[PDB]
Order: sequence, then structure tokens, then C-alpha cells
Amino acid sequence: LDPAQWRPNLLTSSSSGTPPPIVYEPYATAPRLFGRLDYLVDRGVWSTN
Amino acid sequence: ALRRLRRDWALHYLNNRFEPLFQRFPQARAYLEALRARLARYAETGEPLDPAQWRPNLLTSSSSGTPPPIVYEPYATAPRLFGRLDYLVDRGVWSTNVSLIRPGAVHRAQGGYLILDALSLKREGTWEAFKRALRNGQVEPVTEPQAPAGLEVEPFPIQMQVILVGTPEAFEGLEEDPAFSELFRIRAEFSPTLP
Amino acid sequence: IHLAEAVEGLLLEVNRLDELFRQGSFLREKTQLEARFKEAREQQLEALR
Amino acid sequence: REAQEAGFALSTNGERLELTGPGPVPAELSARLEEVTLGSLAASAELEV
Repeated sequence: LDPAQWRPNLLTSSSSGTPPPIVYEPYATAPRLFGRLDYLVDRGVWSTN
Repeated sequence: ALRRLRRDWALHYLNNRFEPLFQRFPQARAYLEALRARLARYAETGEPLDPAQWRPNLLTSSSSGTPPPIVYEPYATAPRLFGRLDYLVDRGVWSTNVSLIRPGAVHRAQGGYLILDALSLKREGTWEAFKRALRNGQVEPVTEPQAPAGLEVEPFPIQMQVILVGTPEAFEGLEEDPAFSELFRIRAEFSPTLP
Repeated sequence: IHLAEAVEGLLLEVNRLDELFRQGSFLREKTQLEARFKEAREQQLEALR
Repeated sequence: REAQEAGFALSTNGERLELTGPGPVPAELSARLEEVTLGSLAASAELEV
């Protein structure tokens, strides 16, 4: 059983709502807008968690 | 409960040593508290602690102030401007950490002046990245395409002064961009002839 | 540089983190906590008996 | 001195310390023992530095 395969991945930090979450993304690109799927390479084989 | 305890007095011990460090390093609050949390996670979970991943990486040091740091970078390619992020190979595995971050031209021009050739920026196609670095304070070490795991570098406030230098023709390819005139506002034109 | 030596000492203090787990106070609370959960387990065991 | 005044025996395990006596130790005595031991092994870390 691999612990890395099972984890609640955090995405954001709580705020009071005032100020609301204003995210400015002056550099608009696919990895920074939609998020990124980074991997770990084991001896030339890409694996994900 | 034992795991919670090995976090509770983990912080209970760590606070006594960390307090003088906070007193003498009031501007490294985030790093020091993050290292405290990492030590807490080590004590609780028992996960091994990597010495390389938690070390302040020296970029530069100022034994000076007259003259200020004057960084003339005529080869303004992205690795030479923003720095390199070199990796270590562990049995064919790409790995990286804070200690493997190398300073470029931007990280040694802080508090001083960064002199670049406008022709170099035009030729190497790095003007977009440099413009983003100037406006947003987003400096990011160049990465290698075959290494998928990178490091999320936070934006860094830019304290440098950029003094581009170039022929008028080299800037005729840059003044068309409105963001250029937004950033660079001082035109130090050299008269081709003197009286 | 001073921050560098401070960080080096902090990294080296994983040995101290391990050592404080065999302190009289830590062992005392651990034995007491084992005693309390074992008292609950002994109550259940006596009901079963 | 504080342990002797309280009436407990200070048994040293090496760098660590512990209290041998009848039943639970007083909270102030336990806190003082913990702080003294933590300061002692902090002094050991400073010795390494």
C-alpha cells in the first residue's frame, strides 16, 4: 500500500471572505491557470500520485 | 495521541531555540516557522529530514555599497538572467532542492543596476520573461524539459534599476510594446555628434 | 552566514528531537496514557470475563 | 535543590533526568524538570555549534 497514492490534496487556504480571494494571474498559460500534473520519474518511468 | 504528543512538545522544545532566531532574524519569519513545522512533522510522522532541502541558498553578498552592484549582462539569455535550476541524478531520478538554485543576473543586481543590451533581449527572445519579471516581480530559474518536478518560486519584489543600452534601431523593435514605455520612462539619448 | 549556522544547528537537532522522546517527563506521560487506555481495555476485558 | 525541597529523588539517566518518588510529581516540579532537561540538551547542541 502506497501512502502517496492516498492523500487529501490541499488546494486553497481559508479566508474570512473580506477581502475575498482575488487571484491575479498576469502570466496566463495552461500550467498556471488550470494547475499542473507534476510526476516523479523512477528510472525513466513517469509515475503520479 | 502519541503522535500528537511528539508534535506538541516538538513545538514546545522548538520554540525556546526559535525565539532568539526570530529576535535576531525578524525578516526570515516565514522560513523559520516553516522549518519549525517541518521539524514537527519529522518528530510526529518520523519521515526522514533531508539536509539539502532545508538550507538557505546563498545568492550574493554585499561587502560594498560604493559602488553599488553593477551587473552588466550582455548575454541576457534566460539561464543567464533569471538563473539556473540544476538537478542531481539519483539512480536515473531527477531531483532538485533549494540548495541547487543558482543566481542569474537579476539575483545579483538587487539594490543596484542591471545593464542589458536591448539587441540581446530582442535576439534571445527573453524580453517577454524579463518584462514579466519587471512588472510582477516574478523571477523563476530556468528548468530542464526532461525534469518534470520543479520548484514553485514565489514572486520576488524587484529592487534593481534596469538600464538597457542599445542602438536606436535595436529599440525601434521594443518601443512598439506599450508595456516598454510603461516600464522604461527615462530616455538617455546620446547625440551622435558633439558641437 | 549566521542564519546558515543557525539552520545547520536546527537540522542537526533531529538528534535532540529523538532524545527528548526518552525524557523522564515524556516517559511519565506516556506510561500514564498507556495506563488510562489499558484501564479502559481492562474494564472491557473484565466485562468480557 | 527544588526536587530535594519537594521531597523527591533526582535520578539521572545521563544527559536526561527523572524523578523517583511516591506517585505523580507536582506540576511545577514536572515543568521545572522538563525545562532544565531541555535547556541541558540545548546546551549540548550549543556545544556542538
